[PDB]
Amino acid sequence: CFEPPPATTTQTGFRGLSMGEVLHPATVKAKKERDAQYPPALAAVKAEGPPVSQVYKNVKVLGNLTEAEFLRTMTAITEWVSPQEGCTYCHDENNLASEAKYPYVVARRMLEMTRAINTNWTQHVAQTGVTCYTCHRGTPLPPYVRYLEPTLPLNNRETPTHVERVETRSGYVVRLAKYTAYSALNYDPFTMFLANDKRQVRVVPQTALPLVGVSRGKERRPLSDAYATFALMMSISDSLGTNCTFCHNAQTFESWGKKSTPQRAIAWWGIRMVRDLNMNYLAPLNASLPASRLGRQGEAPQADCRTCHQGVTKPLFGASRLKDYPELGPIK
Amino acid sequence: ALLSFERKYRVRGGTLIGGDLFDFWVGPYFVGFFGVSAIFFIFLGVSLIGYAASQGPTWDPFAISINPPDLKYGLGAAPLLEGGFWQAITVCALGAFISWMLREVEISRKLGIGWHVPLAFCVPIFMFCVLQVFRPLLLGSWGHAFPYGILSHLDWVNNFGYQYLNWHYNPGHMSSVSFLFVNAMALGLHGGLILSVANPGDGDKVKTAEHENQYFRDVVGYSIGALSIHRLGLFLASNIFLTGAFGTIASGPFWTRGWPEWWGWWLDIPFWS
Amino acid sequence: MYHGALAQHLDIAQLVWYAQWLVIWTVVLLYLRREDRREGYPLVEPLGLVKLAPEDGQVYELPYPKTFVLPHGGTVTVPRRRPETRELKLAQTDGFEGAPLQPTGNPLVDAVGPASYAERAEVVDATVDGKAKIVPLRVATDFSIAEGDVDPRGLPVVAADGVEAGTVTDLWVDRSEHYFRYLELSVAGSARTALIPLGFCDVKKDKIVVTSILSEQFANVPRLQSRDQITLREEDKVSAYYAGGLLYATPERAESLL
Amino acid sequence: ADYQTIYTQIQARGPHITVSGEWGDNDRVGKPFYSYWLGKIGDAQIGPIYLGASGIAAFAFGSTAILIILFNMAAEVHFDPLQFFRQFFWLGLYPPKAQYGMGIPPLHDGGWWLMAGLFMTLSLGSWWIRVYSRARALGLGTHIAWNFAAAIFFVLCIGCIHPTLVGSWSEGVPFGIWPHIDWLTAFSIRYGNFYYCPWHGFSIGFAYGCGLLFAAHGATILAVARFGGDREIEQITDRGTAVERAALFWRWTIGFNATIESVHRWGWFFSLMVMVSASVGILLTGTFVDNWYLWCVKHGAAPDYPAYLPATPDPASLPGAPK
Ligand code: BCB
Ligand code: BCB
Ligand code: BCB
Ligand SMILES: C/C=C1/c2cc3[nH]c4c(c3C)C(=O)[C@H](C(=O)OC)c4c3nc(cc4[nH]c(cc(n2)[C@@H]1C)c(C(C)=O)c4C)[C@@H](C)[C@@H]3CCC(=O)OC/C=C(/C)CCC[C@H](C)CCC[C@H](C)CCCC(C)C
Ligand SMILES: C/C=C1/c2cc3[nH]c4c(c3C)C(=O)[C@H](C(=O)OC)c4c3nc(cc4[nH]c(cc(n2)[C@@H]1C)c(C(C)=O)c4C)[C@@H](C)[C@@H]3CCC(=O)OC/C=C(\C)CCC[C@H](C)CCC[C@H](C)CCCC(C)C
Ligand SMILES: CC(C)=CCC/C(C)=C/CC/C(C)=C/CC/C(C)=C/CC/C(C)=C/CC/C(C)=C/CC/C(C)=C/CC1=C(C)C(=O)c2ccccc2C1=O
Ligand code: HEC
Ligand code: HEC
Ligand code: HEC
Ligand code: HEC
Ligand SMILES: CC(C)=CCC/C(C)=C/C=C/C(C)=C/C=C/C(C)=C/C=C\C=C(C)\C=C\C=C(/C)CC/C=C(/C)CCCC(C)C
Ligand SMILES: CCCCCCCCCCCC[N+](C)(C)[O-]
Ligand SMILES: CCCCCCCCCCCC[N+](C)(C)[O-]
Ligand SMILES: CCCCCCCCCCCC[N+](C)(C)[O-]
Ligand SMILES: [Fe+2]
Repeated sequence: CFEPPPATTTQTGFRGLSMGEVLHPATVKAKKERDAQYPPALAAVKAEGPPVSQVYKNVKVLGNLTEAEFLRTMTAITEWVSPQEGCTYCHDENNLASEAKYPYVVARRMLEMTRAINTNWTQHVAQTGVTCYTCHRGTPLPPYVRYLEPTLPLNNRETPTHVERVETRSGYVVRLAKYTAYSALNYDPFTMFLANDKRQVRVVPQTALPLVGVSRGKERRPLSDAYATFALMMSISDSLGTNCTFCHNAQTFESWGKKSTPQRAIAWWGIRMVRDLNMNYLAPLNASLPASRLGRQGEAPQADCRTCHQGVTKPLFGASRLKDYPELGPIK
Repeated sequence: ALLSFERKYRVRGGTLIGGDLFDFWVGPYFVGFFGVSAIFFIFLGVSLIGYAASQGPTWDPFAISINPPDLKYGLGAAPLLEGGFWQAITVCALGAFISWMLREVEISRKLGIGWHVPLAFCVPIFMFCVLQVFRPLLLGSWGHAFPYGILSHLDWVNNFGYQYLNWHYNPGHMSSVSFLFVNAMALGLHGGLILSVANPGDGDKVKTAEHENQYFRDVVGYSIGALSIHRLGLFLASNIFLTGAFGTIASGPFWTRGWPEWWGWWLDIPFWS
Repeated sequence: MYHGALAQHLDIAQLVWYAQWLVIWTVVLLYLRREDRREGYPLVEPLGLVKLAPEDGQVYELPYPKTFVLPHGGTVTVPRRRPETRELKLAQTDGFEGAPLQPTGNPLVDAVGPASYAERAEVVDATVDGKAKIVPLRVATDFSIAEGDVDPRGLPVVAADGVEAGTVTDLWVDRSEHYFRYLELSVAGSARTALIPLGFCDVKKDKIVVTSILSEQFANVPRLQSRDQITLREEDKVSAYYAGGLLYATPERAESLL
Repeated sequence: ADYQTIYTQIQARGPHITVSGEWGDNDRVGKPFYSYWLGKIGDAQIGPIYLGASGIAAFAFGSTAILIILFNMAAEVHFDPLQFFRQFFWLGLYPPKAQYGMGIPPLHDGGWWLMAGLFMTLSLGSWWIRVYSRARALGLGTHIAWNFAAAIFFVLCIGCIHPTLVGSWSEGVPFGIWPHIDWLTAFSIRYGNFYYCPWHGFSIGFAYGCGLLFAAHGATILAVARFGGDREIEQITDRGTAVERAALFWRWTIGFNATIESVHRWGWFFSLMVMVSASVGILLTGTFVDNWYLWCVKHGAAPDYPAYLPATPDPASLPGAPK
């Protein structure tokens, strides 16, 4: 039922506004230990010999690297994505240039995606960046992904009950609730807001009085858009392990300036990054994946805020390997 | 000065402290020792509000705000401008409220009536202490308390609720709200009933206790009765805060997640998961 | 263009704000605060001597009279002329306007301070169909004590001093509300009966405790005119007597607790 | 202490009173029975109940509304009876999600909601007639029914009048435990923070005021129960020491006082004004105000605060930023 004291608290607004984080130390510690499993950087190797574009046969992305650099990259990739399966998860034992296993081609696209994240989306990931580990956490299937309908459990490493399974229709409301922090909001914010750029998140008018021509009948956005935005915000909050006041002064949710924290602006860029990743990198992979990875509408698994963050405001508490692996970005 | 029936009741005695020294009226107001302490604390509190407000940006009464300190000052004293005024004003408020309560005790004893009114008035004092003293003690800073301003205190209530994602799902809040609503309904029913009996209209005759009970037996199959609706009314009203206080105290010290998630105790029982 | 906009920075909601305040203050000041003045007004000063014309404020603060048509005949009009006739056994402790009065005699018998009664009708309160409302069980033979509760008939009445003061002979019941309001008791060693309101009675299984008065003080409890019925004024007299005890039963009760 | 103010020490039993009304004396059904434990804190008698046409009509229309809701709730869990009990709080019947305007929505998206709305409204109206007419029948004023009328009016404001005035059924209150709650936040968000709606303020002021008054009034009557203060009708028509003491308690405390009758007018008015104020706020919302916070800013009322963490410009309005 309850969580024993003390609580850790922070301040995110002017004194007396009750803005800030509220954290249970035991929960923070458990997430710290889970995220501390991030393998250390492999020892640096000296750049020696010709570029692997001249040495190897089928290197399209990492061709600028030397042999020792490149094999270091491949050892790191293995540790991050497929430590239990090994090099043979993506490779034929007898022909390392063969693309015959699907994880090879997917991994190539993931290399491009990861490079794009660290080069084009610095507005969100800053100097911290992402590696393969940020999402994958040492398994080929990342633990936190989304289909075009909600699924339980959130962590796909846990085994679903009969009701949790997506085909059991009686469990739909619970599947949806647990994606919106246990609210009864009847909207799936992933498919509405994060799968593509079709919907506007903002719903609050920016005028005191209702403007003539947008304020009556079918001219109006239905109230459902406000429920859906709220549902997105519940989901976002839970995915970062925080609350609304981390980003907003609830006096005016719609206002920027002093009414928002810098974290709100970073989150804004995050919505755009996730849309780019889903539309242009992750959703097209349904062609290259087996049918047992696809969802019930032939969709590839896609990313939300949780995919990287996993209940923490900075993924892996701000741990970085950017300097240790220049080949993952930023690229000049 | 005096109501037509008043003089016979205006006798000496009933005080808790000081005997005859403060046992007198000024206009309609009984004074007593706690009349004197109340005025002291009021004057001091209103002075501190005036002085603090003048050092602030504005004089618009809707926008004035005396705020507690930053969280970093913990349970210590803070510099006057940055939380100390709030601290002093808070002490004066408690002085004034408790004085006001104890004065009502003295007035009750003089009239030979029950102490039920001051008793009832302890409830909102208690709730003020929950918000400003007890909950801030449990979290380790005065900075978690509410600011003194007409509109600013609503911004605090607002953000405090959204700190727990959806405060409507707080079970102590659900109880509190339910008692707020049923109390307001019940006051309307009771007020309406009494007026309906004494004022049937059109020169018709004043009805009776039996009519009162007949009306509610007819409409809902039960009438609690004349004395008991007064007991119930006090119970309903008092429980707005008595139950509410648990939902307030729980948020932060005994629960750090969103309030909807709390209902996992029900939803996630393995039997039906 | 804007829904709700009017000329010169005005809008509809801004006007309704002013109107709402006007409604509230009108109802509060002109209606409710005058309804509040239907008892005890006009106020009494150190001698309101101007017998030939009324002060303007005293007329303005009163509502128009209303007349209640009573259920068993008669009418009552409020507000009305009701000065308190009876001589009060009280003396001014000082010359100041708001100084307390002191009892000159025995305040319980003299009926001053918390011993005071209101000047209600010397009329028996009635049921919906004309019968006396408050009557002892000897008369209300179709009423009974509920199965489970103490029957106090037979039990002794112990006063504040711990002395047995009498024996409970009957309960008086409200026939309109089905609720006991008084116990009747014989005052031991005085050859008389006395009523006590239940609110002054701690009902135990073997005794009735009464902390409001001493045993000796049961002698001077206001007597009723009739044995088997009570008037509204007598109800006030009886109830007030015990209440007076809370402040006056001993000298120490009027003094400070600290 | 007066133990009578806590509970009835000795309960009384006697023949059941029946006050005759101008009609319907035969429509009183059931035989009265008595509860000893209820009788500790109340009147022991339960029943009979009056069972007229308006009451039966109310039960009929209400049950129909309840059944429409429960069926749609059950459909939401594909009729699994166990998941129905589990998820009950989270289930609901929703107004249209799509913008049809005032158009009658399809049954799958809000038509069932509209139906349940109709039958509840007819149920409230039928009960209102019961509340009014029973008063007339027993020769009582209609004060309760006018207070109740304001409560029904408020329901109609949030249920259909506000939707009509802006022209979208999508803005109605869903049926369900958590879903009717969720509406409150969606509505407050849509209209720019309800804390900044003055009529929200007024309603709250009166609602808190009802708390204050019933606590103070209840306590007052209990404090003068020794002198028969509970017998309020005859204390009005013939002032007793109960109400003299009560009046002087308040006069000496706060400088002024009510009468035993007028305090009931105060309470009745406060209760009424919770609902009247709420209704005025909803009628103005969407119709004449779109963002209550910005409206308060326009009229110079909103508080402002320094930045704590840095002020953060809207990224959408930076040059070269994406959509
Ligand atoms: C987004 C934010 C939310 C929120 C956040 C919230 C919080 C954080 C808290 C509440 C609480 C409460 N909320 Mg609430 N809330 C409520 C109702 C309530 C109250 C019943 C309850 C108690 C308030 C209180 O502590 O008063 C306090 C009043 C006091 C202390 C009065 C003190 C009086 C003092 C002794 C005397 C003062 C004297 C004057 C200075 C003298 C001057 C007089 C002049 C005239 C001379 C309703 C009916 C709704 C609706 C309709 O949606 C709602 C929505 C929300 N609440 C939002 C979802 N609410 C409280 C609660 O109990 O929660 C469980 C609480 O802590
Ligand atoms: C847990 C949540 C809380 C809460 C949530 C809340 C909400 C959501 C809303 C209010 C509103 C109000 N609150 Mg508030 N509140 C207030 C006072 C107020 C008033 C400004 C206003 C109307 C209240 C009312 O009529 O009550 C019933 C009492 C009545 C009718 C008697 C008359 C009281 C009188 C109007 C109070 C005036 C107070 C003075 C302006 C302050 C004292 C000044 C000094 C210098 C003498 C006090 C004095 C306190 C204290 C001491 O604890 C308090 C605590 C709380 N409020 C908690 C922090 N309050 C409403 C408002 O309109 O805000 C602007 C409103 O919408
Ligand atoms: C984030 C969301 C917010 C919110 C959103 C909100 C909205 C959207 C509305 C309110 C409204 C109100 N809010 Mg509020 N609110 C309130 C208090 C209040 C109420 C006094 C007031 C009136 C509602 C009412 O009494 O309904 C209870 C009474 C009702 C519903 C009447 C029902 C009577 C009916 C005849 C009963 C019949 C039932 C049948 C027997 C059953 C049949 C059903 C079957 C057939 C299915 C407090 C004290 C607080 C605090 C402390 O923070 C708060 C915060 C918030 N509110 C947040 C700012 N609030 C209302 C208002 O005043 O707006 C201006 C309103 O419309
Ligand atoms: C400030 C003003 C307040 C206010 C005022 C007033 N509110 C009144 C009156 C006034 C004046 C009455 O005259 C009337 C009444 O009659 O009172 C005894 C009534 C009502 N306010 C109810 C509910 C409510 N008020 C709420 C709010 C506010 N109200 C606001 C706060 C809320 C909230 C908070 O959401 C709720 C849920 C119902 C009990 C009732 C309507 C029944 C109905 O419309 O039937 C509709 C038909 C049905 C079939 C529903 C059946 C179930 C209900 C519980 C009825 C069952 C009764 C039946 C007799 C049970 C059998 C018992 C027997 C076997 C022993
Ligand atoms: C469930 C229980 C209910 C309840 C019960 C009862 N309520 C009672 C009694 C009972 C029984 C009385 O016996 C007593 C009284 O006499 O009645 C006329 C009283 C009273 N209820 C008042 C206010 C009230 N009740 C509220 C709530 C409930 N009441 C709940 C609902 C609320 C809100 C907010 O809801 C308000 C505002 C005063 C009018 C009065 C105290 C006067 C005082 O104490 O004088 C002494 C103090 C002063 C005159 C001023 C002090 C100024 C200080 C020093 C400086 C200001 C500091 C302040 C903290 C700044 C805040 C700013 C603000 C914008 C945030
Ligand atoms: C200058 C100086 C040295 C003075 C010394 C003396 C001294 C201590 C003075 C105090 C001065 C101060 C601080 C005065 C302020 C007084 C205050 C707090 C006033 C607040 C008034 C408010 C807003 C009350 C809200 C409640 C309200 C709406 C009440 C209206 C209705 C009334 C009057 C209810 C009280 C009341 C109730 C509740 C009954 O049940 C009852 C039953 C039968 C008869 C009468 C009554 C009755 O009067
Ligand atoms: C999927 C997550 C992979 C794992 C695990 C390993 N490799 Fe890999 N490798 C992968 C890709 C997509 C590519 C193409 C890279 C590009 O820039 O286009 C490669 C490439 C190689 C090569 C070069 C082969 C050639 O073209 O001749 C070598 C020598 C190689 N990989 C070796 C290697 C080893 C030793 C691994 C385990 C420690 C390993 N790889 C893992 C994808 C994946
Ligand atoms: C989140 C932004 C991710 C980052 C960074 C990387 N990957 Fe990824 N990957 C992600 C998703 C959502 C998916 C789809 C789920 C799936 O299992 O297909 C994938 C998929 C892969 C795969 C295929 C795994 C399989 O289906 O068996 C591989 C081989 C893979 N990803 C590798 C990979 C590498 C090498 C990365 C770093 C350069 C990398 N991914 C980053 C999400 C994210
Ligand atoms: C940071 C990680 C955030 C948290 C936590 C919450 N919100 Fe938020 N919100 C955030 C952003 C970046 C945006 C803008 C989205 C865009 O694409 O422009 C929003 C938006 C809102 C809105 C709509 C505001 C408008 O202009 O209409 C609302 C009403 C809102 N947010 C509310 C809200 C609530 C209630 C939250 C806690 C449950 C919450 N947000 C969290 C960033 C972040
Ligand atoms: C991996 C590709 C990510 C996805 C998907 C999302 N975020 Fe993220 N975020 C990521 C990184 C690497 C960082 C940097 C951490 C650092 O040390 O700087 C962030 C940062 C944030 C922040 C700022 C947190 C802070 O300053 O304390 C916020 C508020 C945030 N991210 C929110 C957010 C949201 C709402 C997302 C879904 C739209 C989201 N992020 C996705 C990595 C990734
Ligand atoms: C012309 C025609 C076609 C259009 C107009 C029709 C019309 C007038 C529609 C009006 C609709 C209105 C006023 C809708 C209002 C809806 C509102 C305010 C709903 C509010 C709350 C709903 C709740 C709490 C629903 C709860 C539902 C359940 C618990 C399931 C039902 C079962 C029950 C036992 C009910 C118990 C409710 C409670 C006593 C605990
Ligand atoms: C809008 C409400 C419509 C409900 C119609 C059904 C109620 C019937 C009313 C009968 C009233 C009879 N009467 C006046 C003698 O009580
Ligand atoms: C609870 C919300 C209370 C908000 C009160 C704000 C009302 C502003 C009305 C201002 C009146 C017009 N004018 C000209 C003075 O600005
Ligand atoms: C926000 C709700 C406002 C409610 C206002 C009601 C306050 C009662 C005013 C009592 C005034 C007393 N007196 C003697 C000056 O009339
Ligand atoms: Fe009453």
